[PDB]
Amino acid sequence: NQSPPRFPQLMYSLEVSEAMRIGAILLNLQATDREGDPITYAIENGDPQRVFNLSETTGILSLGKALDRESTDRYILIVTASDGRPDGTSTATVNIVVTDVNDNAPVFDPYLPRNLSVVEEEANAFVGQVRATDPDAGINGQVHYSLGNFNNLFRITSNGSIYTAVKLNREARDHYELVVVATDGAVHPRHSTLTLYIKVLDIDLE
Ligand SMILES: [Ca+2]
Ligand SMILES: [Ca+2]
Ligand SMILES: [K+]
Repeated sequence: NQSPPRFPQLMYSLEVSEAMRIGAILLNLQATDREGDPITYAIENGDPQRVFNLSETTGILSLGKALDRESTDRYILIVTASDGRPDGTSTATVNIVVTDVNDNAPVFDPYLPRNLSVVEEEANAFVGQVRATDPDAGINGQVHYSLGNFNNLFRITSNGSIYTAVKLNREARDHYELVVVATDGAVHPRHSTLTLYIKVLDIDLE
């Protein structure tokens, strides 16, 4: 009497870049009915924000809306092809994985202190620590710290910790508006900057 239409594979897998263009063709999951019927394809579940379009007649699966892997990096679509009959409808499952692009700069924790203090006449003295984070993946969110001024006076480490490079002298200067630069280790790198306000104190004798 009846066989339902059969998808080639009963489970698909697929990478898509988050930068992929709207309208781009992602997968061809057309089935065939052995008694030549017309077939109707629909995404039953797995795509609540309607990111993907699955042609009702063709079978083609394209991208409908823009992706972002910082919001969603994975989808599990439940697709169906049906012929019309009471139970002439079959189910496959597409498994989609979104891959990274470096579309995000480091961002400094706004809650850590900016106003810092270090004693004078002391070198390799701990001034304080900053931190910045990047939501991108792998090297695209590895953050490298550097100083944008006073490089002869202060050094900064990979863990964000800042030190005096040399004995400072309050009488020479007591405030420093230091600048820190967080940069991601991506091939096409992005960065941001934070100004600190460092104050010099003195040992109390002379
Ligand atoms: Ca980044
Ligand atoms: Ca990204
Ligand atoms: K993104």
